[PDB]
Amino acid sequence: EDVQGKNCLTNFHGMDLTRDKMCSMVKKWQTMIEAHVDVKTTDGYLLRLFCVGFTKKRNNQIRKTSYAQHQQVRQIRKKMMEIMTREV
Amino acid sequence: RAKWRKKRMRRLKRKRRKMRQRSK
Amino acid sequence: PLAKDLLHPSPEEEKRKHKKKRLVQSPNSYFMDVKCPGCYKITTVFSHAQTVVLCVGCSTVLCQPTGGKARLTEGCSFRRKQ
Amino acid sequence: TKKRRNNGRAKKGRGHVQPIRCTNCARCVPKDKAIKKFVIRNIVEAAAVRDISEASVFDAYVLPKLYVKLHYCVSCAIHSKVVRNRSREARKDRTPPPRFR
Amino acid sequence: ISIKLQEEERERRDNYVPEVSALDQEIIEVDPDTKEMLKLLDFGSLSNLQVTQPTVGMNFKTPRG
Amino acid sequence: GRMHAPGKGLSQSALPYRRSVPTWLKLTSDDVKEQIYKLAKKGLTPSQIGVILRDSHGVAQVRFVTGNKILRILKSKGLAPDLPEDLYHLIKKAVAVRKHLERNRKDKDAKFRLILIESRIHRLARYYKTKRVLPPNWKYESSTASALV
RNA sequence: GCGCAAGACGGACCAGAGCGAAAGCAUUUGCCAAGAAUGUUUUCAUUAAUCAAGAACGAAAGUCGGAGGUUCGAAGACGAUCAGAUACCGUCGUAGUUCCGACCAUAAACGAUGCCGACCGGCGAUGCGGCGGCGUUAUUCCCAUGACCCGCCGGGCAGCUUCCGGGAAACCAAAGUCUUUGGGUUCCGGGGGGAGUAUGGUUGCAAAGCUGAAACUUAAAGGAAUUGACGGAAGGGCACCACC
RNA sequence: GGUACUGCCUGAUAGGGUGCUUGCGAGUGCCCCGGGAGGUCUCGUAGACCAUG
Ligand SMILES: [Zn+2]
Repeated sequence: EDVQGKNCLTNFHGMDLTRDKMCSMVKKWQTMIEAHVDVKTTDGYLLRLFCVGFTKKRNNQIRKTSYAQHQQVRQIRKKMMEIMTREV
Repeated sequence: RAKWRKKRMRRLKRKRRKMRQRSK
Repeated sequence: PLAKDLLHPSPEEEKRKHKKKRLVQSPNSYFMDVKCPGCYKITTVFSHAQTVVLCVGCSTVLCQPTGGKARLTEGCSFRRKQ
Repeated sequence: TKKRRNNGRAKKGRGHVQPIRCTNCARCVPKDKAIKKFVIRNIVEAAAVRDISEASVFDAYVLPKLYVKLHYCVSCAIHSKVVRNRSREARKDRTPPPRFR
Repeated sequence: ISIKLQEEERERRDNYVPEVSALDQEIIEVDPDTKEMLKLLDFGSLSNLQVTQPTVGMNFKTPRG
Repeated sequence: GRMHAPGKGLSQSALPYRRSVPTWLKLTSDDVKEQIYKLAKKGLTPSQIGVILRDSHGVAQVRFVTGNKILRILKSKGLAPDLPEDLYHLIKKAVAVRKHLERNRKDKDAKFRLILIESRIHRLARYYKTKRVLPPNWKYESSTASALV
């Protein structure tokens, strides 16, 4: 934003995950869950926050797949939304 | 081939529909 | 296999078979007698109970309805009748 | 004469599936039929690993991996030899090939 | 080839036995249910038995995938 | 299986063999009858009543207790619906579908389902004209449908 | 690299998984009405199965009006390849692809297998609801509830297996219960061509749709499987009359 | 009192994640302190993918 005479003042803009990590997470036998919120902070800054989550395979699990029913997914989604909204 | 002689048949039929008009 | 008494099934198996496919049609549900701890009153309740049942004076909610069975509120005792 | 019991596609109990674009071809094929091959490899390949490993500013820097989902129309696969035809009885076996030693 | 007497020599080699049978043990461990099936046969009084604790988790199966 | 649907299934009630009113039940036939009477005076259909009594008062089948099924008892005392309650229900449902289908015309599926419902109505009503529970000039009409319910 | 705009499209997750009468149907959130399965000691008391006439929906393309035009793109125009390419390849690019409102009613609309019902071998899987059951977890004890885990029951999509029996065979737990021939019903085929053409009728703005012959012609046309021979298919294999 | 172990992170020596030793697969070891010496830990090993007749 401001230049100090060979000093550059930098303010936060954005954040993201490395493509590699993103792909590394996604797999074929699990439900993926996503949500987002638009929140104004206390200083007025307006942020779109994205959230990604996954059904985890249980430790003794025999069944090949871990899938969440739609209502469960909606629930989790709602709670993510709630949480990060409250945080920011 | 079938599709094409069906098509050709519709061409011919349109042409016959032209050559014989209800005016004749 | 090739030998079975369709006449004398073992009671266990008959507990296993679907209610209509039994040698005689036997309802799988029973009338139960519910008692809330804080009161004396006894209440007759159907095993799988739709709606919601109440103890009159205490306004006690006995049970919530669910898909299969009504589920009683905690601490409330019950006895199958006969 | 019916060739496959499943008709080459995974479609059961549903009427129509979303069509997808071939990786190699651009030839339209339904997702069920499409031969899918997932590819997990390293961005830089075999020798340039040991090569670049030395030119790093970081210590114990692990090379990123490239992940690519591939769809091939039935033709292209048999061309690239990703899939090859087999005997009448041996066809019946849907157990994937032993890349696991 | 089957040579002869080599069926008799195998009758020699194959014939063997340790001083006591491996079937002889002062304590054999058995599951509660085995003891039940024995109790049906009125053998629930056998001396050599030791009832061993049943394993609490049930996993007998391979994790399909 | 189902008349208007593809599915074929088993979900139902199996009445026990003994028609004999069990021991613990403490209510008379008359008692039950009064209970039913006031419950009908609260605006309930025979099914509703049956359910209430089955749940709270431990009546397995009213029919075993009083010797008469519910609708006959009610119709005997003079309080009965003008049209049998199921026919009523179907009419009301069709009412709803109509009402929703006027705002959204692009809905194909609902139109389809409406037509199905109307068929069920016509079957039933035919059956009731033949059993003389309706005057046989009776006609279900799209316009006065909102009235009857 | 920073921003802006427009219209399309919802990747991966996505499966021999789900939902729908079938076409078909995947971003979030709410609103609106449906629906199967399940549960039920609720209610009506035969109201039911299949369907000429008649009606509802019906992919894509296509046609009329309107809006909109990013991508792709028939027509067209070039550039190439080619003996020749008005074709496969490539650059450009109209109608159309998109939304709204009226038509059209046809697909290899395919499980190439009408619908209702009864019976007939197993076996693991899965989806949905229910029932029961040690034990783990959501931190340490009590009940709920959820996640795994072990079964049972009823619907579903499927799978594997088998001298159930079929079948011309491929194959099929239905295509089984067929000369030991009869559970109910609708549609429908009669060698191949001629031809789904001619005509009349009928629907449509149009393209067409539905109904639909004959004269003549012809010993086969066809279906499964079997050995061959071939392939510009995939594999191996050999030879200094193949090479290194 | 007897008797075991003990990488890091979270939330217990439990539960849940995640590691290093040789590229891989085994072994082995990795809480704290003091002191002591002995040192290129051992055994295996495909890890190979850029027209006309
Ligand atoms: Zn291709």
